[PDB]
Amino acid sequence: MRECISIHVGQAGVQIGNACWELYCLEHGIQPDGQMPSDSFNTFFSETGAGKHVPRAVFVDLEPTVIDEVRTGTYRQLFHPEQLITGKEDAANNYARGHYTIGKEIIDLVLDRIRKLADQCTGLQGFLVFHSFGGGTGSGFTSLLMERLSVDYGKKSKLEFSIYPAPQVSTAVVEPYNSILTTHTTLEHSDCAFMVDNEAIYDICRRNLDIERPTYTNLNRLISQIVSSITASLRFDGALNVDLTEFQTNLVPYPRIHFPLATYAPVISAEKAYHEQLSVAEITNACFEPANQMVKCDPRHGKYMACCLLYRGDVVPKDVNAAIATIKTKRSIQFVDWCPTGFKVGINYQPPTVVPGGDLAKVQRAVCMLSNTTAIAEAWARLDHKFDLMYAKRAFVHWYVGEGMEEGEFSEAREDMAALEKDYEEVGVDS
Amino acid sequence: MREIVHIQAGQCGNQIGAKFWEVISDEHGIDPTGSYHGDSDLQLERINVYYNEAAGNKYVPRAILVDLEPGTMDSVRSGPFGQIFRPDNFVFGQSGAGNNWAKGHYTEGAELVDSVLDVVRKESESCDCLQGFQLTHSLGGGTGSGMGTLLISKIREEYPDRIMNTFSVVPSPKVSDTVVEPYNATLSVHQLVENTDETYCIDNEALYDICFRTLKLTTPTYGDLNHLVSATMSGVTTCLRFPGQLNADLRKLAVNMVPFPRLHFFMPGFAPLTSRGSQQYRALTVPELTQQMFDAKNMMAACDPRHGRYLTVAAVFRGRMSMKEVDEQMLNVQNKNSSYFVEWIPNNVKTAVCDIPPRGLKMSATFIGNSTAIQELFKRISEQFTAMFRRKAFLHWYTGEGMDEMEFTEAESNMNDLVSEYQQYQDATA
Amino acid sequence: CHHMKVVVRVRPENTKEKAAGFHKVVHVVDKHILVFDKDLKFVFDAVFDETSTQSEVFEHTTKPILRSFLNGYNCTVLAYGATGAGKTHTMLGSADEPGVMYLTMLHKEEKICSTAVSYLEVYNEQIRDLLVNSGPLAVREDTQKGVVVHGLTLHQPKSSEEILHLLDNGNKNRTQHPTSSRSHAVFQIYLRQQDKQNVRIAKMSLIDLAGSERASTSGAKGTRFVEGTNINRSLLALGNVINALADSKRKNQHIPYRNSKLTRLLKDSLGGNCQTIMIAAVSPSSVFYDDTYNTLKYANRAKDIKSSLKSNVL
Ligand SMILES: CC(=O)O[C@H]1C(=O)[C@@]2(C)[C@H]([C@H](OC(=O)c3ccccc3)[C@]3(O)C[C@H](OC(=O)[C@H](O)[C@@H](NC(=O)c4ccccc4)c4ccccc4)C(C)=C1C3(C)C)[C@]1(OC(C)=O)CO[C@@H]1C[C@@H]2O
Ligand SMILES: Nc1nc2c(ncn2[C@@H]2O[C@H](COP(=O)(O)OP(=O)(O)OP(=O)(O)O)[C@@H](O)[C@H]2O)c(=O)[nH]1
Ligand SMILES: Nc1nc2c(ncn2[C@@H]2O[C@H](COP(=O)(O)OP(=O)(O)O)[C@@H](O)[C@H]2O)c(=O)[nH]1
Ligand SMILES: Nc1ncnc2c1ncn2[C@@H]1O[C@H](COP(=O)(O)OP(=O)(O)O)[C@@H](O)[C@H]1O
Ligand SMILES: [Mg+2]
Ligand SMILES: [Mg+2]
Repeated sequence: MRECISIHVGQAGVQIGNACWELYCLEHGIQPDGQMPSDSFNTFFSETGAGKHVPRAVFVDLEPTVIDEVRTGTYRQLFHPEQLITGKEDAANNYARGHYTIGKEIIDLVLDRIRKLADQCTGLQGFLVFHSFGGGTGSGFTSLLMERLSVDYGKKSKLEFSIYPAPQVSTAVVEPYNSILTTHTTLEHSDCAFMVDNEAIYDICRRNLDIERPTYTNLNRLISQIVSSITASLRFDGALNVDLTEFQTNLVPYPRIHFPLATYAPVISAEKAYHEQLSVAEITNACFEPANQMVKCDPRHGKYMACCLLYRGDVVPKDVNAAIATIKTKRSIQFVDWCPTGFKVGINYQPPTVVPGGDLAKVQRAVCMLSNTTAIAEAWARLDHKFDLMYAKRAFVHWYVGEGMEEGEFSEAREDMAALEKDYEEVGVDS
Repeated sequence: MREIVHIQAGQCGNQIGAKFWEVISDEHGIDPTGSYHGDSDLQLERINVYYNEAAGNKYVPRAILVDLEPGTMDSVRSGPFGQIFRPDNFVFGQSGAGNNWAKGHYTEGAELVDSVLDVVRKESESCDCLQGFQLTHSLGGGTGSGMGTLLISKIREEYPDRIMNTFSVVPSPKVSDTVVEPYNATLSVHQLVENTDETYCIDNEALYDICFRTLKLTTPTYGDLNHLVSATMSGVTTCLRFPGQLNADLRKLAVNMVPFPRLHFFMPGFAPLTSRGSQQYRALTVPELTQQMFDAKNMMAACDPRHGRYLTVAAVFRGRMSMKEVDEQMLNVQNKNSSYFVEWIPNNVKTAVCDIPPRGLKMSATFIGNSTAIQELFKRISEQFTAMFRRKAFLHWYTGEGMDEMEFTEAESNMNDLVSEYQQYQDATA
Repeated sequence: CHHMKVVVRVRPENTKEKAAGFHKVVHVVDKHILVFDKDLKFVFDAVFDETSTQSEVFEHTTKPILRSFLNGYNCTVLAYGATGAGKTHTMLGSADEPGVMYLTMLHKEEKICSTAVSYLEVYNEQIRDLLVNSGPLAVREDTQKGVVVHGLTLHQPKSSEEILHLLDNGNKNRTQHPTSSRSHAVFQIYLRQQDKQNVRIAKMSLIDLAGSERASTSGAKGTRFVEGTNINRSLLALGNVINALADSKRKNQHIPYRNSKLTRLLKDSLGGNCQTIMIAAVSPSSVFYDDTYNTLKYANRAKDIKSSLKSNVL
């Protein structure tokens, strides 16, 4: 049938993929060692020998710490040993190191493994790439990998699940350089790019789930829920199904505007579950609240261009239609002039599953939203201002220049980002 | 994988190295004899960064013992954890510098450098993927300063793409332990500015102040100061040995903390530090570690960060914590003290979290700050040098070993340029 | 007195690339206006093209500098261009003989003129003497004087062909493509004017810079890469110094000279104390495309306003 290949690069990507694959094994009844104790799950797993299921994933990193954690942990016998690829020295928060110097000794190995994985496939339709903007190996090796894949495959869709930098929260000083450079290089090689902000996930965990110490595990579990909601149409049957091609043909109006925002509803704790009669209209409404958005930006500052709603569980189509009509008649949320019909709705059957030890309740229905809006222009402006501030005095530039990057690449990336900003501003003018 | 070679030169370097190796061996559960008696697999998972596997379940530290006099390493060998070192790595002369930079750089060090480099090469080729070197020394002595700078230059020539770390005890601002420390300090900073990737500056007076005010130690000895320096070293290199939720190696810290090549002189710190009686009266939480880290009295260098502005800051947390708490603490520190951080760099603070805490404590942290307030140390040393140099006092001891006054003038001008750069980078001009 | 002249030498189209389906991204109008492609407007003093021969650039490169390089500290001619543009060709093929072997005969009635010359290269952030085989040399600074290369060799030719012999031996000892990533070659001329007065300090500096390489996109690893990126960092430091020497009205401040050995040698020659002129080479083909219009071209606008001084007739 139709299958998907998942690629996780860097520490953030590897940890997010670990959470996602624990969730996937839990959903289908697969034990941590791969065996099924009891067949629509082959879009992500493969039958090997006598009843063992191997995920169609490739784990890539330039340092051995986190991949070794995976190789020693409880899922050590789930993954193929050759699919967890490891280097020796990380990019050390340097785009040039990952793209030019350190990535070039394992890029061929990763491409060979990807080809070996996809050859076994018979209906391959897309890749899922997990990474972070602010990292060295993340940004650099992701740009190199997507360039190589676009050269090699071309027609297959290439989605992204990236960690956008936060407006205030940061864990590095050279984040704007890597973000701008990776955006400039990747802009012409990715079909779509769904993004979330760590600061917004912290806010959701603190406010909705009432957690005061949300470590990275809770964030990765929320992101796993989003990805599971996206791929449930592939793995399970439903009333309305959505493929990987429909996302790109519906959410992307122009080739340079492919940065949707991913939200989820309902994110609630088991204390308020017993007192709330969550229903289709309520979760649909909650998907539009600015406080519930998973990227630290206000949708009220821009105009919506295209929204995808993914329902799963005990959901009736008529209630979805009524809720969508109610959203449309609301005057507080705006749509662009040239998109009279801007909704894509998919209705599934399998309710979301609960991971034991998690911080979410058991709900009979849920919604995942992906929306394309011009409110990200402010985030682009903030990133460009940080780049301009740090670059006028040429701070940290020698680190990148000594690793094989010319000084002209910074100017090229900045001009490309300015052009993208102008495109975003021009697409939002009513006529 | 990523492995480190350790070099210590002179009396102070040797003593700090001995204390540091006892600390690290107790952290990884290795007896004085060199055998392993730990209770966790994570101790032996990354033992190769500091140790070599010998025959019969034995571990030999990758350390080089350099000195121009034999008594210090005689005491080191005869002491505890003295049988843990490989005897061939004890490289000593017989004459000694006599608190003379020229003697340690041009007369005796020029003779010992071949043997020390042979040992260093033998240790470095056996490495699988050399990450960098690490030198422990001072700036007020002859053998320490002179031979350390000579070795640093030779290693930079041999291995230019690696990482060079230095833990140098800069001269104290109030009381001087040697009459000729300004000359040696200037002539060694002249070489550290060029041949070192990152330098951690530590003052003995700040260590006394910490040991008397925070730890409430009635009679602190040099063992306590070496203990503090060892704790800082282990906290700096902790991410290479244990897994974490967000990890950063030496090169990542160098990239994130050094905006320009000539500005790589940091001031370290540690938290928590408390007295025995006050430990019952405090709670160990991320806000408390953050508050203690950004304390003037907690700095390990005799410089006040409130007189200048931070360029970059690195904090390496250890233990089990939540990244949200750490991140909001960093944001709060940045926003409260907006006048103490440079404008043309947003997000001045770098962060890393390690899962495995220090033995004992459940929480700990390490502070590395690249501040423009360190210019005061260089300015004071330059003032003392130029006061003692017009009269040419004690100069013949240095010019009788071939050194000429052009070298002194070059070193003084280079130090003045470094001071001018650090002062000038307090201006936003925007 | 202050205008750091910038001249652009548009190289002729390469023979192998001319017919291989490329257009021209550089259009020449005359010796005062140039146009890019988009459709950017550029003015860089004098402009040369393929029509001008090797000796035809003399009219606006060195001749109205070396009229008599005594009244001022004079020539500090640099040569940008990056790989393949032709800076090394333009400098070391012909347009250094107009300096000497073609401008050694200048009159004697008012003065007795003798010269002292020296040659050095900057390879891997080290200084070597190109005329005599000697190891790395040490640069020493002082308040009174400037930088002095401890161990450099001085020569005093008393004729004209002696300079051609010295120049010819100064290029076979250069690290010549182990053209590719190389060393920055510096030629220093000292002019002596003993009167038959003590107005004798003038020094003429000719520099042939190396090119900035992109390594992985176009280059190699190991050697040619460790010896590389030192060119890149030295060029970054030179660009920082140039930008800091012409910033608005603040100027002054602290200019980061000590970030490379190349900029230290130019401490007394890049600041404002002399009449200096720059030369840059650009390829009009579209295969390079981006590297032909960057700090190769954008930056030279910022170095057209390097205000200097020439009242010191010493
Ligand atoms: C009642 C009790 O258990 O006290 C503890 C202790 O943790 C306290 C009191 C310790 C104690 O430290 C001191 O009293 C001290 C005295 C002089 C100089 C430096 C320290 C302690 O020595 C510290 C020591 O901690 C360790 O062992 C750490 O792992 C430490 N290693 C060593 O101290 C060490 C010494 C010799 C040989 C091998 C290891 C370490 C610190 C940083 C990085 C790596 C390792 C322990 C448990 C204690 C005492 C004994 C009182 C403190 O120190 C540290 C470094 O944590 C004092 O401030 C903290 C507060 C702690 O609560
Ligand atoms: N949501 C989420 N974000 C993460 C996680 N791990 C790391 N990050 C993000 O990643 C950023 C740090 O850079 P990394 O992605 O770790 O860079 P890297 O992949 O390790 O590559 P290097 O720079 O070479 O170390 C932080 O700002 C975090 O926001 C994670 O588990 N979940
Ligand atoms: N004899 C000798 N004395 C030194 C040397 N290096 C430093 N000193 C002096 O020793 C003083 C402190 O060194 P030390 O006490 O050993 O350092 P600490 O114990 O780690 O704090 C400094 O002020 C120096 O003047 C050296 O190599 N040899
Ligand atoms: N005016 C010109 N006419 C023909 N060829 C030229 C001209 N200028 C430069 N070239 C060619 O361009 C190449 C540039 O090489 P060179 O100048 O030696 O080093 P670099 O490429 O580092 O500047 C030379 O091989 C030369 O043949
Ligand atoms: Mg990493
Ligand atoms: Mg050339």
